[PDB]
Amino acid sequence: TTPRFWSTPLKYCRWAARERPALFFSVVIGALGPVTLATVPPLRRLIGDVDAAPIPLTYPIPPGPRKQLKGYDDDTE
Amino acid sequence: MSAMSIYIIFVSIIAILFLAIDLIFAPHNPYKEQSRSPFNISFFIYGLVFLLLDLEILLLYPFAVSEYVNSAYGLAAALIFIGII
Amino acid sequence: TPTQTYQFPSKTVKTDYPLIDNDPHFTRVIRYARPSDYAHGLAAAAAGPAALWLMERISPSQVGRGGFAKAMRLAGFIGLAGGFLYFYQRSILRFYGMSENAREVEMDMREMTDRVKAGLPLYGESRLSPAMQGVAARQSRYSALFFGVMPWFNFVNHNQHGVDTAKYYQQAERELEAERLAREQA
Amino acid sequence: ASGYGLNGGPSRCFPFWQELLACYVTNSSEDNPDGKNKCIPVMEDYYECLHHRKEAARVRALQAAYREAEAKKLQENPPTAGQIRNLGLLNKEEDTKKVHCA
Amino acid sequence: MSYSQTINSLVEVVLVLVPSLVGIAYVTVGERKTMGSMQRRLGPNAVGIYGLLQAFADALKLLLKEYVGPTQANLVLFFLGPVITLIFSLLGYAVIPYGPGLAVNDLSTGILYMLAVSSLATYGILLAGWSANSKYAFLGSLRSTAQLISYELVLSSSILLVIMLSGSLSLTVIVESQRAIWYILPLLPVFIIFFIGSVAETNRAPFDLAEAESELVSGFMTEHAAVIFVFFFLAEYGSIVLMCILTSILFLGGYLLISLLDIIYNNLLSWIVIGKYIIFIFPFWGPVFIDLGLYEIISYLYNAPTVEGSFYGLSLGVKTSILIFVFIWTRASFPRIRFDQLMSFCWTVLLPILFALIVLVPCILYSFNIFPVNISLL
Amino acid sequence: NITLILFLIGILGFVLNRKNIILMLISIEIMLLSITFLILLSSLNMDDIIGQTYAIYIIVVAGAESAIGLGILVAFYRLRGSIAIEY
Amino acid sequence: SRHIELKYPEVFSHGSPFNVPAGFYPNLDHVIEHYRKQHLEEEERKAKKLAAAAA
Amino acid sequence: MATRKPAFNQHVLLDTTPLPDSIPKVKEIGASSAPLLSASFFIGARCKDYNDDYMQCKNENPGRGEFECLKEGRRVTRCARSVLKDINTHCLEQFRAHWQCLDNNNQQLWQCRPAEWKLNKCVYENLKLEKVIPDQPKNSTPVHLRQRQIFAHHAIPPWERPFIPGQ
Amino acid sequence: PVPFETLIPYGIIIAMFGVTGAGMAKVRHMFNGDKRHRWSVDQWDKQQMERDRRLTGHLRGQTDNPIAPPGFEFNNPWKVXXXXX
Amino acid sequence: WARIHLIPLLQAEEDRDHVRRYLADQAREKGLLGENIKVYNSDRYVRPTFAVTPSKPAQE
Amino acid sequence: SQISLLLLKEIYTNGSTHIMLDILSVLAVISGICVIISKNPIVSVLHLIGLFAYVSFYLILIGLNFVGLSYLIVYIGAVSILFLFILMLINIRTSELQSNTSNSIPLTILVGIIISSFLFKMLPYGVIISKNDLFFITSKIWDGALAENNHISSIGNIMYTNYNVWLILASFILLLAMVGAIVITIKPR
Ligand SMILES: CCCCCCCCCCCCO[C@@H]1O[C@H](CO)[C@@H](O[C@H]2O[C@H](CO)[C@@H](O)[C@H](O)[C@H]2O)[C@H](O)[C@H]1O
Ligand SMILES: CCCCCCCCCCCCO[C@@H]1O[C@H](CO)[C@@H](O[C@H]2O[C@H](CO)[C@@H](O)[C@H](O)[C@H]2O)[C@H](O)[C@H]1O
Ligand SMILES: CCCCCCCCCCCCO[C@@H]1O[C@H](CO)[C@@H](O[C@H]2O[C@H](CO)[C@@H](O)[C@H](O)[C@H]2O)[C@H](O)[C@H]1O
Ligand SMILES: CCCCCCCCCCCCO[C@@H]1O[C@H](CO)[C@@H](O[C@H]2O[C@H](CO)[C@@H](O)[C@H](O)[C@H]2O)[C@H](O)[C@H]1O
Repeated sequence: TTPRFWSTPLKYCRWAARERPALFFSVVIGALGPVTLATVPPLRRLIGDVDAAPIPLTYPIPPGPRKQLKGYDDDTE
Repeated sequence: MSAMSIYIIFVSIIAILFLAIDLIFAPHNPYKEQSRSPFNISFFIYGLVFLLLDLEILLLYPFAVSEYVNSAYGLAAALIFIGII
Repeated sequence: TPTQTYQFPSKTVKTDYPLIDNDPHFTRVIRYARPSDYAHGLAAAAAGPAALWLMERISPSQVGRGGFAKAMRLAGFIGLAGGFLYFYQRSILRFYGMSENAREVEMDMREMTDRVKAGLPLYGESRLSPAMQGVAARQSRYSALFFGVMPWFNFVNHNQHGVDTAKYYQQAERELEAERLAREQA
Repeated sequence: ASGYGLNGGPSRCFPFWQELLACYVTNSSEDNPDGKNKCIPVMEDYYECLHHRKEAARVRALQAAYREAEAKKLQENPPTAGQIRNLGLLNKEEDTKKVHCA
Repeated sequence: MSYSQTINSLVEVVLVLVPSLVGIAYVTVGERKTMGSMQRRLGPNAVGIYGLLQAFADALKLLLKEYVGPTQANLVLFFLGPVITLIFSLLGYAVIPYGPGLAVNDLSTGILYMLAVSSLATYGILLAGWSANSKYAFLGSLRSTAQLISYELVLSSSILLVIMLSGSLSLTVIVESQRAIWYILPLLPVFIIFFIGSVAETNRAPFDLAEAESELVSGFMTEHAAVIFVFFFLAEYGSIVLMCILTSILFLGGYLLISLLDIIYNNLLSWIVIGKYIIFIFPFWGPVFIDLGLYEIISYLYNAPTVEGSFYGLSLGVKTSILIFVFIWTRASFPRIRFDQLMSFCWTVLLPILFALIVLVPCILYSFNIFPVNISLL
Repeated sequence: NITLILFLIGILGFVLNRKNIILMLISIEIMLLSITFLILLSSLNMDDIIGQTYAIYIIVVAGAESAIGLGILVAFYRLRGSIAIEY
Repeated sequence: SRHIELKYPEVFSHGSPFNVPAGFYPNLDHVIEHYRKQHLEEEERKAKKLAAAAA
Repeated sequence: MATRKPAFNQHVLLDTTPLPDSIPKVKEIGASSAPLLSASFFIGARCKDYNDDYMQCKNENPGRGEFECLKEGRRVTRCARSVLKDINTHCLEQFRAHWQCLDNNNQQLWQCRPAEWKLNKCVYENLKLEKVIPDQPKNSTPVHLRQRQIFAHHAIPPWERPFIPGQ
Repeated sequence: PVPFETLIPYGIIIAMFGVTGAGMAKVRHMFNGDKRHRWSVDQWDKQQMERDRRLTGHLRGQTDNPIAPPGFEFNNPWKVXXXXX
Repeated sequence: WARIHLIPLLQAEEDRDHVRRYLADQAREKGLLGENIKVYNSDRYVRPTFAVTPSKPAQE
Repeated sequence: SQISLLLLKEIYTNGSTHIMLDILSVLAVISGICVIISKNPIVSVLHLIGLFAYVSFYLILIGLNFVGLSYLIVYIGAVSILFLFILMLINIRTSELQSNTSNSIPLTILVGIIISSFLFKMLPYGVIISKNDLFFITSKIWDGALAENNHISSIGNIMYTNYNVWLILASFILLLAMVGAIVITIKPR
């Protein structure tokens, strides 16, 4: 009566959607996460939705030698 | 003092008082006057499957409050950890 | 020249051949695989399913009607699994210097120099943080060596690969100076 | 030693550990047996940072000197807590002068 | 700080506990009045002018009742047992915010606090059922404990999905994050699972058949122990109210009122300094609002600390009350579910869906660059 | 110092136990709560998060031994009908 | 051997990247020059070995 | 003293001993927490070089940077004193309007935009300084300039306009 | 018809939630110096309030003066504890 | 970015205070015990973990 | 002239008494004593639920909320519940578990001295840090307080990336405790 996945793959999927809905659509939703990772991000870069730069979580020290400032000295105090 | 401390003591006072009305005001009569059956194994399974899954979800709560730093690399590891359990 | 080609402390392993990369990206590992690598992976992959069928004929399991078909599926997945790991591990040991890699040193030198002259980052651009790039790199450096216990693959564009990248820049400079003279000559 | 602290930042005694790792790796090899003898004082500082025994010993004598050095000298007028709590405040100049004995 | 901390500590604790206790008393009157309108009868309408004293007489009657429970071989357990069940009922209210930061304890791990106090509920259903002496009833207290632990996984695993969106376990931050949208809208199926899980967690009908079957097998020799005690009734009603406030904190606005002051800004464009306040709308005219009498007074009262706090708590109250209705409506609408069937619902339907959504949600938040920052913002 | 005392309690549960295989189950967990508790208090002292994490993984392995331990004790009781040790 | 060679010399790159106070991390270019010399010497040995034995 | 968060602190230890005369003295910044946030973007428009030099000197000299970087710190507290001095000289009303707003708004910047925009108007006119937030996304309006703030507790009236430098 | 009697208890609960939020917002207002209270306070916000106390004496006090008053240099509070560390 | 433009001023004030109390404690020791005891074998400044305190608080 | 060092109390941003730690130590000890002396295994597990609570509060009191709350959720929440199930279903004759405890007093005396005298030397100085008494001192930092993280966010920043191998092993230990405990208890089908 109830089908067999490896004999009739499409026919099992209809029975499982109808007869085991919570179980079937659990595996469906779980697969959508792997799909959404694969699909939206490239399409986002196609439409020009650039990912935001990361926010600073430490003091942003610039690279290179020190600039040799002149100003705001003890005499100015 | 802190607020959390005064709050527990307050509830503790109220919980004692309802004892006091009962022990003071309710009447108190002094007169206060063996087999084996197998227990079902499903009771054990309820506690065990809870104990393990509850430990498993606990291990994911740090991920939800650290997502921005974890980013893609953290997601992949958490996906692997979610997949195994 | 970035004035710092060795930017991170890296482990030197005693091997018989030149190191191309501590941590090759997955596509570079695939892209450098020689056609023998494909024969060997397929050969190993078919072996687990064929070993299982061989055992059933010589020493039958006496199982019920559908049991062997179920087992054939599982032995088949393990064969595709072990077969791909062996194919990948065969290609990536030339990167590590643990296999004769004369061919891939030339293919590495050309591409990495062709990237320098194109202005490209030598190892590509990472969406991950410089700090997450350093975590990724420490996890995958020489990790195909632990494949029999744990599977890991590099899918991050970090710039920590264990090699002093002065040579790629040096060879780009010497190649640019060669082409410029030819254009000036004619 | 890990490099990760409670507040999301680095660990307090991680600089000492790297100062100890750098010493051992750049002064000791198989060519030189005693090169690791420069790591001894560097290792002491690492063990001090984690445990604080020598600082505890130092601040336990210095505190015993001061407490009986300020136990026998004459006291003129000890500033009350309320006076200290008004120190440096823009409308309590009188209290600050009393605190600093200027 | 302007006055002493202990005074401030005392006023906030009294301001939360006395309204909460009076409210937990009116949910009991309300559940008998609501079930009577749906059952075409009346609720209590005689003890007090509108039955508004029914909770009071019920509680004082039980307090004055004799208690004949076993005091032998367990004196502390009979007396000091249920008392702290009532403490574990009220200890969750100390993290409820009645406006931004307006909580007894503003806790960063506020969510993990209410997950700890909830796992202590299992002891107040386990231990009380340990007093009754009847073999089949004792196993019914274990089955009720089994229902609570299973539906706690439902709640904690589905609370996880809200934390992913907010980035924080602070109840204030979780509500403030909903200024963009209420979590019922994007996490619709998570909300329903949480509400269903929250009925099963409270042991409420239609998930109460395990504790229901005790009364049917009592026999002709022994009886129950929850008899003269109002504790396990205030522990029960207060856990229902608390599961309604937390359900509102997570999926409805919390204390967020949809502000109409934004709408009036968009519609109105004819600002007038003479106080006319003309509006550029089709039903508009030239209003005669009194600048000296009304506008000066109205503007000040809107910015008052008392008024704005009042609306934040009337919002949270209106939302908790709507959910209190949906618990009472659920008890009056369905028959009971058998224990094996509720167990199948939790373990083979609900939790599979939840673990499927635990995969999918962070995957979408990564795909649309929407992982929130987990530093103290908001 | 509390960590060492609570370790002794777990040890002494093994010293005074001739009949309780359940107290042997219990004292192993008291010993685990000492060692986790000691790791945690030293982590606060050194500003290290790895001590906190190591505590977490001790707590997770500790629960798993309880499942395996109470599961095996169930398998034993089914055929025995008693957890008692004749002595 | 009385000398230990780190199996993981990449612990010199360890440390939190957040809430870093200025001056907290040590200047470890003397370390990186050690490892640079080690990689260059080993590259030379093999170079000198499979090029002088390939003829 | 140690940077550890305290759990059972009940007392404060003050040292009235003065800094030695060898080290040049500097008048300290006297603005409170909310005045500093209002003037925060102005300060880093002007003192960024001094602010970055001070943090670089400390990075250059590990474990010894509280000492040996003392001249640079005095340079930062003079640059910031000149911004705080300049804002009071020209924008006192707009400045106090904004920082007193932030006092009652959890010092959250999105909660006082009408006051900030007016201060940005006055500081740009009077001191030619401009609030810039670095590395902001490119496909949308800057958050500090949006007519609508989603997380604001009170709505921004439409007639309150964001300050664009030049319109 | 609408059975407003059954609706009376619900209105009571809404009035109680209103009174808690009403009365708690005002006690905090006065406690914080007749200014709105702070909410999600981290280590930075707490230290910022401590320096506010240093300049004014009140944790919520605010002053825009460019120069700190004399004595400000020595009022920096170093906390002392007996046990935890 | 608003806390970054303030981090150097706030740190500079703390650093002067860390120098003040360290130089004061070194002097307080030289008079009290006659010399200095070295707790670390490096010139690094370690933020103190223990302090010398009076035996009594203010009367209050 | 006046004493340069000044000690005064903290009016509002104060903290907790250290007295509570000495109380919570005492009850933890007292609770632990009753675990290994109680006749009834039900009662011993209750004294265990008490001990786990006191240790949980001790940790919350010293700042370790997430793990202190984790102990609450995990031990009292779930482990002791599984212990209560089994102990309230197994038949227990409370006199067959009772052994002559008075004999083992001398061996309690002996092993208490030897373990205590050795292991205490192994502990570090910071743990045994608690008449001139040393006071611990703390001060503020600004560069390190830019974006402070709660302990659970700090654990999360590294739990899934840098030390993720520990997560793999733990996932497999929990997975083994699922399969193994199910396979040794239930009758299949
Ligand atoms: C925890 C806070 C401190 C405790 C507060 C509560 C104190 C409770 C004790 C005082 C009230 C005692 O309550 C009262 O007890 C006595 C004795 O048991 C009962 O007395 C009853 O039994 C006694 C037995 O000797 C008879 O002689 C007596 O005639 C009869 O009335 C009362 O029916 C009961 O109402
Ligand atoms: C009773 C004792 C039991 C001992 C159990 C362990 C025994 C281990 C035996 C295997 C030792 C290694 O055996 C080795 O296998 C690898 C497999 O690629 C091969 O080694 C080869 O590796 C790569 C190619 O892959 C070549 O570049 C390399 O030059 C060559 O050595 C050789 O076949 C053999 O040198
Ligand atoms: C104030 C703090 C708490 C102190 C104690 C307060 C009293 C607690 C018990 C009363 C609260 C309501 O409790 C609930 O009452 C209703 C009657 O209205 C009962 O309902 C019962 O009678 C109704 C009458 O129509 C039937 O439809 C229903 O089938 C039957 O079970 C419920 O069985 C009981 O659970
Ligand atoms: C997931 C986050 C959760 C946050 C909120 C957590 C709140 C936890 C509060 C626990 C308070 C006690 O919890 C509550 O106890 C009472 C008394 O034991 C139980 O109530 C029990 O006794 C009453 C009679 O008095 C019965 O009508 C009820 O059917 C029965 O189950 C409730 O079923 C339980 O929910």
